[PDB]
Amino acid sequence: DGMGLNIYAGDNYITGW
Amino acid sequence: DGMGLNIYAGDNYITGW
Amino acid sequence: DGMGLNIYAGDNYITGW
Amino acid sequence: EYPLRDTGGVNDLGKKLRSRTFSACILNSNAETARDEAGALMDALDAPG
Amino acid sequence: EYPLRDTGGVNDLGKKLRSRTFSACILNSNAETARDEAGALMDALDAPGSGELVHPDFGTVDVMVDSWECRTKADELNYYAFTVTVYPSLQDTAPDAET
Amino acid sequence: ASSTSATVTQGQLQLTTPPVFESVSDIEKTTAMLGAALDSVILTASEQGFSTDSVQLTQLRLLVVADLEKRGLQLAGSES
Amino acid sequence: NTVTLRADGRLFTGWTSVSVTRSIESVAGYFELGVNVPPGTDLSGLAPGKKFTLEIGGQIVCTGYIDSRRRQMTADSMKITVAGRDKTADLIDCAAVYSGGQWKNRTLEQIARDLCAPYGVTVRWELSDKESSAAFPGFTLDHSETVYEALVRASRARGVLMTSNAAGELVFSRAASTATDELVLGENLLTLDFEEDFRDRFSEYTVKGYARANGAEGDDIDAKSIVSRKGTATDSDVTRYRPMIIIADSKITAKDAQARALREQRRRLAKSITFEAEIDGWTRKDGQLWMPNLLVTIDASKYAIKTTELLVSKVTLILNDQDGLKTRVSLAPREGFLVPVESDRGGIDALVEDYYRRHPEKTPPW
Amino acid sequence: NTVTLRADGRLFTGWTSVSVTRSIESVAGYFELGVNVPPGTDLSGLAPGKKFTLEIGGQIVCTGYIDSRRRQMTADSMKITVAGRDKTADLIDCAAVYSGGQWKNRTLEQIARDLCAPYGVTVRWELSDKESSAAFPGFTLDHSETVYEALVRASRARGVLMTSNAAGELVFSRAASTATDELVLGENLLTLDFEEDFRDRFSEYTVKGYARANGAEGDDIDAKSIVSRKGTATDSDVTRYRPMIIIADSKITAKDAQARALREQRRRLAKSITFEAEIDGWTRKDGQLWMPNLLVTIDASKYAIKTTELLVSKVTLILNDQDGLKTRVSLAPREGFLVPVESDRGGIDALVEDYYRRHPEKTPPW
Amino acid sequence: NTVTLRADGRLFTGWTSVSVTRSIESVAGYFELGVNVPPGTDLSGLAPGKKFTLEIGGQIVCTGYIDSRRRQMTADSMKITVAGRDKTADLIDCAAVYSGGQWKNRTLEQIARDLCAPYGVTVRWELSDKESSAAFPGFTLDHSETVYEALVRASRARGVLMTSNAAGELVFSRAASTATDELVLGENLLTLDFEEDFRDRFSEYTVKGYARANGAEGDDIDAKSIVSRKGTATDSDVTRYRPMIIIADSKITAKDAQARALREQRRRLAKSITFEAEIDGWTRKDGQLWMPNLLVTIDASKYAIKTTELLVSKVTLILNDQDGLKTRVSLAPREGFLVPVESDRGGIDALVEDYYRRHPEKTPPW
Amino acid sequence: SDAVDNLGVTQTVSGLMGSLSAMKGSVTSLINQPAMLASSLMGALSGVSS
Amino acid sequence: YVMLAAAQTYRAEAASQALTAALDFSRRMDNAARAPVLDAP
Amino acid sequence: RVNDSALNRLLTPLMRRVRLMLARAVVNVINDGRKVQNLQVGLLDDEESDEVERLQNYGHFSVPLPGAEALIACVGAQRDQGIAVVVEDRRYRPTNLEPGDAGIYHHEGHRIRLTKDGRCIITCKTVEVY
Amino acid sequence: RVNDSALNRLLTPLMRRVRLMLARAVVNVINDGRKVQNLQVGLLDDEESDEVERLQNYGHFSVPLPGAEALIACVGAQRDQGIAVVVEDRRYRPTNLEPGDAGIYHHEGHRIRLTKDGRCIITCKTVEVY
Repeated sequence: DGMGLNIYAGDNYITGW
Repeated sequence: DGMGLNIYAGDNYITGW
Repeated sequence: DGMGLNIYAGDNYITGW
Repeated sequence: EYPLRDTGGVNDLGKKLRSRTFSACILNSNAETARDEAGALMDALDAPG
Repeated sequence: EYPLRDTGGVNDLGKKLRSRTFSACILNSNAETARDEAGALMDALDAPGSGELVHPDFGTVDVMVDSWECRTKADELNYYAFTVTVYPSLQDTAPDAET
Repeated sequence: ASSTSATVTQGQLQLTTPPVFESVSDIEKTTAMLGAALDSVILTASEQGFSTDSVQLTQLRLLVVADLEKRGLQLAGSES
Repeated sequence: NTVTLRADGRLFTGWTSVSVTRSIESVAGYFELGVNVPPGTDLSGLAPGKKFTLEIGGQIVCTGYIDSRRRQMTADSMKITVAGRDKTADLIDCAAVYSGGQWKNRTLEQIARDLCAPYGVTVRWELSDKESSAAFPGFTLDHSETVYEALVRASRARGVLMTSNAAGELVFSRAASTATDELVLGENLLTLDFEEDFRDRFSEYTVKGYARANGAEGDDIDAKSIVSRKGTATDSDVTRYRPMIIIADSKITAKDAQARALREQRRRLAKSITFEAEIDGWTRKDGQLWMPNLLVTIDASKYAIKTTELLVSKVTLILNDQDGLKTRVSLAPREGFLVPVESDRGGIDALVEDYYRRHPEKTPPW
Repeated sequence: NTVTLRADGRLFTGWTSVSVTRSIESVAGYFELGVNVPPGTDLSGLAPGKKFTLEIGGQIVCTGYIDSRRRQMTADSMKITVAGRDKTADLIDCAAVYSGGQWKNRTLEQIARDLCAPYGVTVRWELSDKESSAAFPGFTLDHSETVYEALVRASRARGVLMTSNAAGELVFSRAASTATDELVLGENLLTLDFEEDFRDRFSEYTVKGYARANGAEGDDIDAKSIVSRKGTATDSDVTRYRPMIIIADSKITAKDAQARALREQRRRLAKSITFEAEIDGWTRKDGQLWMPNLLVTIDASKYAIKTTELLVSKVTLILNDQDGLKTRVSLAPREGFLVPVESDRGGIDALVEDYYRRHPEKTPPW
Repeated sequence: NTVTLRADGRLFTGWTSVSVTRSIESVAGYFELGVNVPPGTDLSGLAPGKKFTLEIGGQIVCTGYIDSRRRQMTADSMKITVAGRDKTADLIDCAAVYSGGQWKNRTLEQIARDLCAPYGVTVRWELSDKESSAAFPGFTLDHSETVYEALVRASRARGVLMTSNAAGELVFSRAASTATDELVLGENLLTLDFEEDFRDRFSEYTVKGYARANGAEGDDIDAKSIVSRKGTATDSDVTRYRPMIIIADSKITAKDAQARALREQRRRLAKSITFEAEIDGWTRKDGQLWMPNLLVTIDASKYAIKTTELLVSKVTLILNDQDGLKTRVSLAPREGFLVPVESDRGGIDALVEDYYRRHPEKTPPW
Repeated sequence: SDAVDNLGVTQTVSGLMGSLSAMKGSVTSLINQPAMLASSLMGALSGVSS
Repeated sequence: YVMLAAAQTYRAEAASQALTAALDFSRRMDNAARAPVLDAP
Repeated sequence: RVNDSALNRLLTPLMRRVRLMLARAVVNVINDGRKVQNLQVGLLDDEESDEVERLQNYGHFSVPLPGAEALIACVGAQRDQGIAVVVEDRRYRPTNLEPGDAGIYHHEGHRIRLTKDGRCIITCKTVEVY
Repeated sequence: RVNDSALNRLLTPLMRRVRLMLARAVVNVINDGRKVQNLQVGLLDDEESDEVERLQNYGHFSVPLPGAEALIACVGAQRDQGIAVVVEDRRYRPTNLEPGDAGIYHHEGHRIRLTKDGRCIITCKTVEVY
């Protein structure tokens, strides 16, 4: 869930697109 | 594999698209 | 990381696309 | 210990805590002052800080 | 050990360190010089680095301590008991750079 | 068998040998000849192209002779 | 049998844990070593970007550049590692650079040699086929595409599989033919694992796409045959209906369609059946190291297994303290790594080609 | 209460570990068994592709085809397993095959019956709605689309949920109505788990799309209303603003937009609140097995829970040695699995329809 | 130093386990607490949708709305938790609502203030640049796009990074300048972790895209320069070729191209090198809490580490029973969180700008 | 300017030299405006330090 | 006065930086007992 | 989504929609009774599409013959809402013209051509002004 | 696919294929010998595309001059099968016309224009009926 929480929180550096 | 088996089985609620 | 290393290494069989 | 070789490495990181322990006894011939002292020591052993 | 086979064996892998250990005692007829010697032994065993252990059985070695104890009994006014375990001070690098 | 099955060695990798380098006495003779020739070159260079050439060539001679002796004759576990 | 890392300048011999990986289902082989040094010493020969060459005993396994170096220390432990991949892995994450994005009439080897020129990787072509060398009537490059993506896109259509050599080169590998080793359950196996799953293997793969009409063929091809193209490859292992339709990847003819359909079927066959074994020694029976693309004879008959020959697909070498010397060898059927021309065991031209295909060491007439 | 696996030819009764799964949030129910036999015996009745029928006691739970069989053996252990799914799972990974990709004026049941004909799956329609049976003005099939993808795409627009029966059929299921069983914290619960997260539930779901203009409606529809379509569905559980906008999936009208908006709102409601329990017995209170689509009464009031009725969503039966006989039953609110016509508890037509909706066992006038 | 959760109506002071997270690589800071209460009591004040304000000691860390509350109980144990995020997380999962999608000539702060109006989040702009405030010649909004997605696209185009304040506001943050704290290996470190990988860092990033030709500029720009645009940013840490080509995100000029190319290079630099440490105290050396965006001086020389100054990137506070009081602080180089105008340490205008850039507390001329 | 010229024997200082020349040319404008004068002078000092 | 004070402050900061550079140069050298090796760049 | 095949199953539909958004087709039947031309196109293989609207710019009209090649551009990547933007008839196209030309045409001569040096050639058989 | 960078590597090709479907281009060479016009277009930067077929509706024809701006619409998102649907020439376009107009032009006057109140104006130099 270390990454599964970074999606529910914001990510000012986009993961895709 | 809880999510890894839900893909091989059906999903009447679409994950993506 | 068994799959997380296969992305960084080559994959002559494409995972997607 | 390095595999397939005789030598091994040993390194020091600081010092362990001192785990000092002791035993004590409290007896008085009044048989009630002994209970009072034991209760006082219990209260002084279970205390913050 | 192989499945469905009888003849097995082991394979060698280096050699583990020599874990020496000893038991020491500090006693006098004064009950104060004994305490001073015990304190000196405590503060010399609990020191940073490796020291010249001299032992009638081990010899003259350079070791770093790993643990120790100091047991008295509240009945023996002069006796102080110690139990030490030591490891050799072998400090060698893994890669072992060459030219 | 493909090339993925076989592990390449340093000689093939650098290739991408004169017989003199097979035996032991020939290695000794070759090392002696190279040392003498390079020493003569250094001594002569000490009078034209005075200093930098000689200072570089002496270290080159040391390195070449050290490589040849440490890898050709001074092998691990050699007995007589 | 010492693992020496020829970093920039000097040798490094002793290690605490070694893990090397090699496979033909990949374009690189990664290595990870564990180093142990007193706190305070200089570790500069092992830095990201250095040029490394791993040499097991006297033989070289990997060559390339160092990727990562982890250093950590807690109240009671200390651990330092180091990683790295081949020089062929330089193409995977680097975007392809070429002047004119379109190659008009070129073969796959020439396209690869033009694309892998700026980096330094050398392309190696091993197949002696007559149809795998058929030139592309036109091949364009999507912008911001990595060399790995472009070459995989081309090799998938050609049916070839792309791999990395043991010296850092690119290789368009050829499957082995002669059985060289034997793995049995009674003698030289510590652990086996046989998975046989049929959740992906279908019966009829049919590929559909668009024909070629750009330029010269535009004056010849009609309207309907531009859109109507088809190709089929049928499997006999699955007995129920189980079809599958594949949208093509590029401009497609009938023979090209059959080729990819066969490639897809064989890749599914290879991915379905999998064997895994843990042997005791890094070295082979003859004496060399264990590497991928080797035809071995499997005799696990005490476990009621009826497979007889397999082709190794992945080899990982281990030097953990709890493990010792081990190498986990993975195996897959050979019929999954073949080109569509060849098959697993109408004229004079056919007879001569059959002879020169049965005997590969002979020189073809070309 | 023996688990018999009717394979091709003969019965198999004893097992080492059984795990069966069933749910209405899926189109298949998978099973996995563990078999233990002497090394060397023939295991051919349990092979991939065989036709299996699982039978718990005297009742059939799953029927279909075997998928995988694993066999492993190490220096001190030996493990063999087998897996499988329903025959409805044949549609999931198989590509839909039809001659004319477009159905002009057909209903969802007829489209499904025309799509599931070549395989063998029988379609079952349970809904008695008048709007769920409304025919599609036009429905086309994307090429290389699986039957599962096509039918899910249609059922999402219709609001219906698609599931697999216990006999291998396809089912367009109807939610239960009568409270049959009771689950309390004091009597028949070994472990509960109540999760209530509001990271996805919104306030106003609004869907926007394009109108219908292909052909007959093209002579009537104007230009602006072709692009201007809208539908809304509001939730009362989230008191903040929290909106959501959904791009439609196909050609849309106002009523269709409203239906999808609810479909989405109710699916979010079902996915938000989740109950989980571990009861002691495979069998129910009456005596039959535990299966999904059952309305149970929850009386977990000693833990300060205020939910009263829930609908089972997933049932997994276990026969591990450390477990015994267990069945982990998962629970979700009923209002998340309803069609947009119905609701959880203007004329003669409305009154009659209400009556025949409150009494489903009666025959509608149709 | 008590953690008080001001819920709706009253205070809640004691907790069983506390975990708070804050970072500048994210738009929210999540918290998770554990509550142990007798089975049967009421936990209404902690319900999904309530308005919470976390207060550590006398200072507020997070403010927003509660997300989830888990309650579980088995035959041996019983556990209740509660979660939640900021009010800036209200934008992440909520679709942006505006009447006219296109903004003609607006700056990033004005666009953000127009988009975050219906929810309640207040926008804060901290950068004093002259090029980050350059207005967009045109900015449209893809329908059904979240406020987070739109603002992140715009911020990526501008080079700015968006973040959530400690009071719930949106912030377009500015990196720190003065070294305020010191982390050394010998005094106040319980555990360090230094990872340095080079699997992503390239040498030459170059971005290509399409010029602006809509409307006023369409009467001026020629045909070729519409399609021919370019920008480059070169890294000096990778000595091999290693290029990278980026297809742009919106309409792009040359100065904009270099801006994003640099933004990409600096983000890769920040993501490559990572320091992690576990200090003993929640409070700082001066006395305040540990929060992101702080420039610390690293003196880990005993482990042969040559970094001198780093910028904190993530702070997580822990109150477990096995842990005590801990805060895992992560560090990244400062040069990865800068705007393309500034640099890590041709006229009168340049001199004045340099002076007012070195001294940020001064008021610029504007 | 003399300091920058002594610096420029080894490096390229043309931009700073041109900026200083412009500042010297525009003295009368800077005398009347106090903030710009001090800001430019400190900017020039930082440029020398750079 | 302002020009003089600014020049002196920059001089002091430069002196401190020079001290830091000198100490880094001293730190560059190792202190562990190592056998010598022939050097060839 | 841990296995290679699981990831392939998860990621396939998006790429399928991307690959099926734009398409070519042939024209078999044209219906002009509607306010917009309704084509009956034939997609990749064993796939027909009836009642596919054609879009042409304002001020121009033309009724292609059966067998023309169309470019079907599906709206929103659905394989429905298919719209034909261009319908070329390569069998009846004027070829070998001057660098700058512009003119209408018919499938047997009948060229209203505008040529380099100000020539408005009108090649027909029986021109009838009204 | 646990790390952010691994997820980026896994998801990048799909978005690249999406972003490289519709494109602009400049026409440099037009070949009319073929039954379909073959353009030689120039994509984003340092990228050319030779032999790109252009599609135009039946009944109309035109040969654009070099330098026109084309809209390349890749089929199946491949950067091959590139088809040019529209080729505008903004330098030679009639401007400032009445609300409802429809005509045909040439790159120097030569307008066959249909104007509001029933006017079929034919502005040329030497009109030659045949």
